[PDB]
Amino acid sequence: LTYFSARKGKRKTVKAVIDRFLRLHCGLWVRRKAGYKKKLWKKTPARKKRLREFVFCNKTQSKLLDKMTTSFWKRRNWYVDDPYQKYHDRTNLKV
Amino acid sequence: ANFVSWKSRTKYTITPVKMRKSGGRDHTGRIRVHGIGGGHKQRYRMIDFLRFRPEETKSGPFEEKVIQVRYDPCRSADIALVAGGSRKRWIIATENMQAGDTILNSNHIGRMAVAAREGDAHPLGALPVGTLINNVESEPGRGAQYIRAAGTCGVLLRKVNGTAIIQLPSKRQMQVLETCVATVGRVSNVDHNKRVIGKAGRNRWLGKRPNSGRWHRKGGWAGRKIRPLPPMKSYVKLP
Amino acid sequence: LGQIYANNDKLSKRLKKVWKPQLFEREFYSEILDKKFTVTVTMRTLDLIDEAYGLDFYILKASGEDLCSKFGMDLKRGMLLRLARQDPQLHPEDPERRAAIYDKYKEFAIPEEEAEWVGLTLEEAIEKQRLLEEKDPVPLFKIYVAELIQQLQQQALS
Amino acid sequence: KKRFTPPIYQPKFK
RNA sequence: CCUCCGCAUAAGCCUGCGUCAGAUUAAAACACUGAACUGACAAUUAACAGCCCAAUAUCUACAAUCAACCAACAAGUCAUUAUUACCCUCACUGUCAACCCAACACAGGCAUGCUCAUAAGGAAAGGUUAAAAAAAGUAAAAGGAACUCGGCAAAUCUUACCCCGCCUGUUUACCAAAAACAUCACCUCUAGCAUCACCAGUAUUAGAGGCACCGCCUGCCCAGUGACACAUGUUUAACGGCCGCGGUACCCUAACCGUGCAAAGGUAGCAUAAUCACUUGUUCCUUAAAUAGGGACCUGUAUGAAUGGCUCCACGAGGGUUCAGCUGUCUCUUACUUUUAACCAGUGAAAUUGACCUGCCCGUGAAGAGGCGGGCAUAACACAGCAAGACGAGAAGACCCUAUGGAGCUUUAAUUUAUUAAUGCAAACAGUAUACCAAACCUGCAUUAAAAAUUUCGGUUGGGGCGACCUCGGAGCAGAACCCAACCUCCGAGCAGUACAUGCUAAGACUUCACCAGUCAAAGCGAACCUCAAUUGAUCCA
RNA sequence: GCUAAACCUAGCCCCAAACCCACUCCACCUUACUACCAGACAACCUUAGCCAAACCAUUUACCCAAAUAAAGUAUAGGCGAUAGAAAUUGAAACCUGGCGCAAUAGAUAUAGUACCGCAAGGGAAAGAUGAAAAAUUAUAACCAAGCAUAAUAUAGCAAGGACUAACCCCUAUACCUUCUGCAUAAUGAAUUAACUAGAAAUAACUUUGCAAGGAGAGCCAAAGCUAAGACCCCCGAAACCAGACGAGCUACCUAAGAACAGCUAAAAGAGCACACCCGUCUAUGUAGCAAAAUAGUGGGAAGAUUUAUAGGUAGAGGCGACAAACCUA
Ligand SMILES: [Mg+2]
Ligand SMILES: [Mg+2]
Ligand SMILES: [Mg+2]
Ligand SMILES: [Mg+2]
Ligand SMILES: [Mg+2]
Ligand SMILES: [Mg+2]
Ligand SMILES: [Mg+2]
Ligand SMILES: [Mg+2]
Ligand SMILES: [Mg+2]
Ligand SMILES: [Mg+2]
Ligand SMILES: [Mg+2]
Ligand SMILES: [Mg+2]
Ligand SMILES: [Mg+2]
Ligand SMILES: [Mg+2]
Ligand SMILES: [Mg+2]
Ligand SMILES: [Mg+2]
Ligand SMILES: [Mg+2]
Ligand SMILES: [Mg+2]
Ligand SMILES: [Mg+2]
Ligand SMILES: [Mg+2]
Ligand SMILES: [Mg+2]
Ligand SMILES: [Mg+2]
Ligand SMILES: [Mg+2]
Ligand SMILES: [Mg+2]
Ligand SMILES: [Mg+2]
Ligand SMILES: [Mg+2]
Ligand SMILES: [Mg+2]
Ligand SMILES: [Mg+2]
Ligand SMILES: [Mg+2]
Ligand SMILES: [Mg+2]
Ligand SMILES: [Mg+2]
Ligand SMILES: [Mg+2]
Ligand SMILES: [Mg+2]
Ligand SMILES: [Mg+2]
Ligand SMILES: [Mg+2]
Ligand SMILES: [Mg+2]
Ligand SMILES: [Mg+2]
Ligand SMILES: [Mg+2]
Ligand SMILES: [Mg+2]
Ligand SMILES: [Mg+2]
Ligand SMILES: [Mg+2]
Ligand SMILES: [Mg+2]
Ligand SMILES: [Mg+2]
Ligand SMILES: [Mg+2]
Ligand SMILES: [Mg+2]
Ligand SMILES: [Mg+2]
Ligand SMILES: [Mg+2]
Ligand SMILES: [Mg+2]
Ligand SMILES: [Mg+2]
Repeated sequence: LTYFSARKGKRKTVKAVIDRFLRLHCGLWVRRKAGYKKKLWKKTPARKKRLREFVFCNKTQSKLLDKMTTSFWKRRNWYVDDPYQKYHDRTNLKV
Repeated sequence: ANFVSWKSRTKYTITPVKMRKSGGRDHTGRIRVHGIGGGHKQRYRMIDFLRFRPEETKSGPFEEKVIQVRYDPCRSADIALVAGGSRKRWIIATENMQAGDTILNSNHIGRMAVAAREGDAHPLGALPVGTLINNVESEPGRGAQYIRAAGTCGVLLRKVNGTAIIQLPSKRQMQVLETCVATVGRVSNVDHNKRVIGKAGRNRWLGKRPNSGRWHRKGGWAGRKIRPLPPMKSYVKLP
Repeated sequence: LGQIYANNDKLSKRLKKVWKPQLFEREFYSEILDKKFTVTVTMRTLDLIDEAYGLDFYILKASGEDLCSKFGMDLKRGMLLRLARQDPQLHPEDPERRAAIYDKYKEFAIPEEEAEWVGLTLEEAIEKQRLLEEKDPVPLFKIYVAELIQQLQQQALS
Repeated sequence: KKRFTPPIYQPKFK
């Protein structure tokens, strides 16, 4: 991911991670199950509904996605009409 | 690569000029034609291939006289210096040409056919149908280029109105203008295909290296081609 | 001298292709110089000449960054010198034609001291400046006798 | 093939 | 005593065995003092070969080889004329040597003349003794190749037979010098022709290819490739190919017929051969004894007619055998001389070295112990010879295997024609009664035969290729929660017989030992009141 | 105590400032280090390649306009390993050193010297007494690897336990590593002296400071922000391109020359055989005379033979009587 560039000497990110995932401010990444739009005629409606759900990642996957990004993608955005605004902060956490 | 040609003589003379061998070397120096190199030293003779040519302050026909028949190593046939007037020029010898012969170099085309011998030269417009000719030209006042080897000869076929079709030794027809001067008869030094080489020493003396020793697989061009006769090529310019 | 892909796609082979313009050996006629020249002209040049209404206008209006040729700059400099020096172009016995030619090309008229340095390269300019600033070294005897006569006049008139 | 290495001569100062 | 040497010319740094002092130290493989030196002294003087030629036009076909007979073929190494202007003259480079190229004072190499041994030039030996071993020389009672795979040094002087190649020659400089490449004879294809080789040539020529003389001959084919005509064809001395079965009277080896295919179903010749294993073939000879050699046979199912088949005139440092005569290779070795060997005088290595106070047997260990266990063995130190061991010295093995590390060759493995010749289109010129003709030279698009700009060649394989497999489920190994492999032994699956509420949300769990994936379901709105075991496909893009 | 150990100066690297130079006379474009004579032709051109994506065919900062935040954002990319701006607030003239070194360090340098090839090119150590060397004095010695002074004395990985004394008595299988297992007969080593091998981001841990704000503009924030400390090796291949060099050995060609006694000479790309061209075999050595030699047995030696001189054909090639043979061991 180029830890040191040749012009600015900073850290670069992977645009695939940004285009395929979505990081929340709490420290979770929202992904999408693969194969949710291809070959839907041989799958049961239960599987079709399960594939169309925002599934969270794990620990090592979240750590990898954080290491592949810089400090810009780990901030807090205040959009006007953000459907994921209620998922930024995570309450009722006891270790 | 300082490669300069030995053809540095813009004036016709009689003394044999020394020639330099090449061995397949052009101006760059790389071998481009294989099979040439290493031979006996030879001297070049300035051979005048143009038969009819007027002298200084001359225009009409002139007589000649064969002196002595020699040999030319630069070609297969032999040459013979023929004197006449106040100059001597080398011309190609013909069959049955010895010392003390008399030949004519005319140009006035006649109404009827002239029954010339096999030594003199006359334009194709005065020669009978079916005559063994040699050293035929292509353009009026250009020079003899076709049929110049040893024993090669051509036979007149037909006449139209201003052309003359000449049968080439390759059984191919070729027409030319009527005002072209061509010799009559066959070239001397016959029986050349019977020259048994006997040993590679003769080929090394002539200046021919042996062929390549690589085994080349014959492609599709090694088969016999039974092809018809190509059409007659015309040199007469028509507007 | 650029590069062209195979079937107009970047997922193939990158080949190199060099385009060449078309050359038509034509013949023109300059009215300012009154002499015909054989120039292997192309098509865009002919179009620009037709749009500029003649060859002299196309040469005098286009700047140095448009001709991209030394002959064009030489022709421009020659026309400028001919229009500035007012030298007889054709010949006497008919000055009306020369007057009309000079009046047709009157929207420029570059002075003589500036038209001689139009189109020249750096080496040619240096050579011209050296030839103008040549001047054989004057003997010091003249300067010495001048200083001497000046000093004697200054000491005598006082 | 015919493998062979050429010897190396030292400078004439030692 | 040798002279297989030397003197000059040619090439080559130019002072490199003349004197003087130092010669204490420093280079002689040791010394004197000097071909492996420090400083000073000056050699070589040209007549030797060079340093060269005032122009304008023109002239130069009857070789050399004692050149006089003769005789040729590879057709050849030497010459002037008319005119104009020019009467100043001897300058320059080296003349030494014991010498050059190979790291050297190297048993290597160097072109021509001179007497081919002389009038040039040098010393195989430092001394002491005669150890073993090795190398170079003379011969030997009897056998003369009986030893060795093979006549392998050697001296006598040596005949015949077979294969291969026509011959001379040349090729792997530095392990193969050959049957290997070439050579005249033959055959195939291409080209109607003027300036830079081809060629200052003309279809008895030139270029591109296959075998390689003389004697007998080259029988067939365009279904497949290429080439030529675009007339569906021609080409094979162009790439290549010329059957099987059944019936066949006593025995292999058949006359003949039927059947299916196709261009023909092996022609001539020759041989168990340089010729797949059977093959040490029948048999004769050469020896008393012969897979060695010659002669007549093809089931040669894999010889074969220019990938040419066989004898023949001559020949081969090519590969094999033998006859009359002889060489210690042997039975069975020996007599002498030199190099060399042992000691004395000095210069004086290279490979190699973890340290050694370093014996043997049995047994054990990373599987072959002088260093481990039990025994045997033992005052110490040098010289002179052999190899049994220390898996001894030289090359990170050239043989086997791995590598998403390379390179060479050939394509009908992949991107493409970047450069030609042919094409069709568009612009560029000019005539032409609503039509045709598109010449020479530039530009862009797409195609065809040669070059090419780049690349890779998957995995397990009781070492690798060949044998077998590449995804998933079930039965025993794994027996009663769960998981567990094998190139352990078996069934299978890449789907189906019928309604689309096979609609939308939403607590809780299992999870093929991780992840990506898959499955069950509380309840509500909506509606009348799902079967089988594996049964399959993600990112990008469209 | 012999061999041999230390003695600091030519200076060496980067900053700030400053823009730095080029004939005493002769010779220097032909055989440079040459005084003197008749065709004037000579440049104007996408660089490529390695590596990476575990291959590789698209792609891979290097492009010569001062900082930073934006921002590694939109974008380009077999949409993947990677590459990467712009719009925008902005960027305080002048001061002479080394928390670098001292000959195996620092430029290779006292020097681009010797040496290697025809050639481009490669290319290394040097110098230590002293105020008075016009003080040739008497001292300053003492430490590593090699030696004598002063050899060995039976037994054993060289060591330990020990006693009045070295041995004698008992125990005990060198060092690091790929390896389950190594002193194993696997790898490395003769010693001494000098030199040589863990360089760093997002995210983490600890400690000061401030605080709903922290921070010397930009950034973050539902207890946060700033600063400091802490951390990620060396050497070793075959391959490819670009710019220049070679036919003086060897392959081929070109111009002018030279060489071959004697006998049989059948007329001859005939035979034996001198000098000469090449080397089929035996024996000698493989750190030799020699990084390819020594005698004969060898083939040719009137021609497809050898050789002195000069020139040309060079790597995406030259040449080739085709050995993938040769192109300076
Ligand atoms: Mg031929
Ligand atoms: Mg051949
Ligand atoms: Mg002399
Ligand atoms: Mg040597
Ligand atoms: Mg003498
Ligand atoms: Mg002696
Ligand atoms: Mg001796
Ligand atoms: Mg005897
Ligand atoms: Mg025997
Ligand atoms: Mg013998
Ligand atoms: Mg032969
Ligand atoms: Mg050899
Ligand atoms: Mg040779
Ligand atoms: Mg040999
Ligand atoms: Mg042959
Ligand atoms: Mg045939
Ligand atoms: Mg057989
Ligand atoms: Mg025998
Ligand atoms: Mg021979
Ligand atoms: Mg001694
Ligand atoms: Mg052990
Ligand atoms: Mg044992
Ligand atoms: Mg041992
Ligand atoms: Mg190895
Ligand atoms: Mg692999
Ligand atoms: Mg690879
Ligand atoms: Mg590669
Ligand atoms: Mg390559
Ligand atoms: Mg494998
Ligand atoms: Mg196996
Ligand atoms: Mg699980
Ligand atoms: Mg329900
Ligand atoms: Mg890579
Ligand atoms: Mg900007
Ligand atoms: Mg230094
Ligand atoms: Mg240095
Ligand atoms: Mg010591
Ligand atoms: Mg003991
Ligand atoms: Mg260590
Ligand atoms: Mg290892
Ligand atoms: Mg092992
Ligand atoms: Mg060991
Ligand atoms: Mg090993
Ligand atoms: Mg060792
Ligand atoms: Mg040469
Ligand atoms: Mg040759
Ligand atoms: Mg002969
Ligand atoms: Mg002979
Ligand atoms: Mg071959």
